[PDB]
Amino acid sequence: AYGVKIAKGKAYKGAALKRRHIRIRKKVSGTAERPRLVVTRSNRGITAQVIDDIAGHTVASASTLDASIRGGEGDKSAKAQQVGKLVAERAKAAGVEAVVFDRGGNRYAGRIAALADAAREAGLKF
Amino acid sequence: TTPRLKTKYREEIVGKLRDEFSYENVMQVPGLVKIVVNMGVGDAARDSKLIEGAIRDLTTITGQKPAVTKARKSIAQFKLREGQPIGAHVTLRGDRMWEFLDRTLSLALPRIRDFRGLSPKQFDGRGNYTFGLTEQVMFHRGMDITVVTTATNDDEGRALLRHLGFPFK
Amino acid sequence: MLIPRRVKHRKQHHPKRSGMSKGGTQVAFGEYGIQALTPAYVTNRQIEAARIAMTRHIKRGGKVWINIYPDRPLTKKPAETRMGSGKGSPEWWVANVKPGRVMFELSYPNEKIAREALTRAAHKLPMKCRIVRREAG
Amino acid sequence: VRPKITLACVECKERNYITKKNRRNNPDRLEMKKHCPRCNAHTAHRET
Amino acid sequence: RNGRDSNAQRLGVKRFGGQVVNAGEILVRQRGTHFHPGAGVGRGGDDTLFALQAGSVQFGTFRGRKVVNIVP
RNA sequence: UCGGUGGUCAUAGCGUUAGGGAAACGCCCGGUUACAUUCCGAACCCGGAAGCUAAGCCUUUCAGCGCCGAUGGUACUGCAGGGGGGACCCUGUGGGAGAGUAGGACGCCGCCGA
RNA sequence: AGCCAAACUCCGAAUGCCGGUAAGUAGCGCGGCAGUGAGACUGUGGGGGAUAAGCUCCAUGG
RNA sequence: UAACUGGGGCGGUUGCCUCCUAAAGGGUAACGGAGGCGCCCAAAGGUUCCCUCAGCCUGCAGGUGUUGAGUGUAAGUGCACAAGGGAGCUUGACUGUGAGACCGACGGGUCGAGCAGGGACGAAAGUCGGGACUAGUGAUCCGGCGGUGGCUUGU
Repeated sequence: AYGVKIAKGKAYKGAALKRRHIRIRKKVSGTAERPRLVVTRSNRGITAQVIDDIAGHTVASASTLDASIRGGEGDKSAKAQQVGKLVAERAKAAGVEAVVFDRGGNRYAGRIAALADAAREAGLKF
Repeated sequence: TTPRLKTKYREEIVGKLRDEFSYENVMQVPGLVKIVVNMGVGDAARDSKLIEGAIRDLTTITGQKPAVTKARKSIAQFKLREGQPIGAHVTLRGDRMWEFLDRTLSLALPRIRDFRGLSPKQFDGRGNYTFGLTEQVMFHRGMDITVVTTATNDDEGRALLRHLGFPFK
Repeated sequence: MLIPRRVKHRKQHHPKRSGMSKGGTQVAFGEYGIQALTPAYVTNRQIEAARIAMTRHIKRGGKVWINIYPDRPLTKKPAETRMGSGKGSPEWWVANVKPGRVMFELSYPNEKIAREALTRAAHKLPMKCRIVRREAG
Repeated sequence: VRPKITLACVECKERNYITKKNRRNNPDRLEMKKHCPRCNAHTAHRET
Repeated sequence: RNGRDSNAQRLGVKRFGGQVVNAGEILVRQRGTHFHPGAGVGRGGDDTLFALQAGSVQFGTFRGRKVVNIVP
């Protein structure tokens, strides 16, 4: 969208991430053939949904709130592997082969790389 | 090894400030955020070698590698051109900040000549303190000490500095 | 004598003269005013001559405001020069006064003297003028 | 001040490209890599 | 010392709303981005707006900025 | 009833007043490695869950600043005529602002997840 | 607080222009042959001139 | 042994770019009103990533500040989503092409999808055929230099 303002002291993390998210969304749009693959990176877990911005609806979605991940062994990095796998499955189910990854504002490393790789080996073409 | 001042803060300072200002939540209690020491060698425009000695001194006193600042604007009266180095600064955080604070307060600060105390009115109106040093040999050129706290106003910061032991007039 | 100490463009077009005044049609500062009835250009000399007329007549007390300022430059070429070869240098400074504009304002205790001073000014101006009193809004 | 240089790699010995370059700024013979159409490769074209 | 001018450039909108175009036609010639490229519209080297796909031209406001759009 | 991601782009904002922690979000405490600082685990990156709603975030009061804003009229004007010594002024028919006034407004509309 | 601005604009018509469509009554492609390329006044919107000219230079009608 | 020219001479001008005149598409004259150009950058190009300024207040630090700073170079249209600022890597400042269009009486000027080759950057989507855009230039004739091997007087 039209970017957000700047912040002061606190809320600088939030503003900077959001401002960074807009930067990434001026070249990554959710089409009909390849939907958007937003990935939010919180402190607890990591969610990832497959949005269709042209229409506005969401096609697939997966996060750490699902039973498959909610409670188990492993650190966050390995914990995103489950999230990557399901969303790939939930995307394959609803007729999706190629998607456009977006970072969400955070950098591509750690979980974001790990989540991408887990989703990428499941069939989806980035 | 947690620094003496870091410890003393966590056990004794935190509670008594909460008692003095009657704070409902502990996390609101002011604390030290960072310590920034500045030095400005405007003469460096005339001799760039002077800055090298400055890096050596600052490295020695605090234990980090200064970052040399470059002239943001070109000023004719100071014959200053944009882009040439004019000074160095260091931002200390965490234990290194706490350790440096212990050394200056307990050792170097009394070594001021004719020292009756440092002024209590040198706050910037938001709880952050600043006082400048006229000579470097104070540590076992003038350099500015800037103390950045979480205080919201002067008295909360002044109370915290009091309790940390700074000798205010 | 009123001149703009600084003006962005020395050479300007002739300020058009159709229509009524945008504003300044009513007495604002003083108690009495001169309202124009026809368009004209009032040169800085004409304003000065009118101002002396009012101030001299009252001779003391009273205060005169000049609501218009001659800031539009008019140009004139050197005499006996053929047409062409650029625009002339500015000579007269004119305020574009339209019908309805209140030009001069005057406050004075005595009404009769006020009207007399205002009339003396009007005869120094190049348009038809009317004396207006401050409406008690 | 800025003369026209003619680039050339060490293989095709065909003058491919020409460009401007400030002499006094880059006195050292300038060099970069281009697409030589004879060689059909991304070789290095040392300034002549 | 006056009397100099640059010959006219014929800028402006070249296809208006409701006008059917073929892919690649020039829609707008402009200096800077007075109109931004929208769906199916590309930006040229000199701010020129040209259609990427055949359709009708349609102006609008996408994300708080005037854009041109091609509707197949 | 809250979290994520979109549309309109202030009737949404700014400020002000009273609050909230069930999951969630965040603060938050640490730097072992991967990673990083023109210097600083403040930021990015990594691993958890001690305390907490104090701030962010969400909810809420106020029309206070900002914002939106008619109808009627007027300026102006296409076409067709008048008047004036001239600068210019007026009308018939069709269209019709800007400012200002009465007022509005402390957003609204989608998709998912808990 | 009241004002001014071709090269100021928070705003902003009437007309005009581009395309679609309905009704009503010349257009275009390809070739042969030209003349014209010194314009005038009057209505309206302007510039130069001096709030001149049966002046001069533009735009739009007769 | 030039022309323009409110007679001619004297003075001034002749090409390109920006603004106003120019009457809300485009175009539109005067010896009308203001200015610039005959370059520069081996990064001031490409890509990936990151940041937000000027000004003001307080004692480098803090609060405020949404565009009033900056944009190599004149003005204008834009740029705060940055096209402004800072780093990593690089040479697309490519070779073979041009669906379809804009502007010119014409010569010509301008934009351009998609494809192939062979590359840069990025995980990827993708972007890259010089520079935020518009001036920084000169038709043909003749001739010089490098390449390639097509051909000319019996062989």
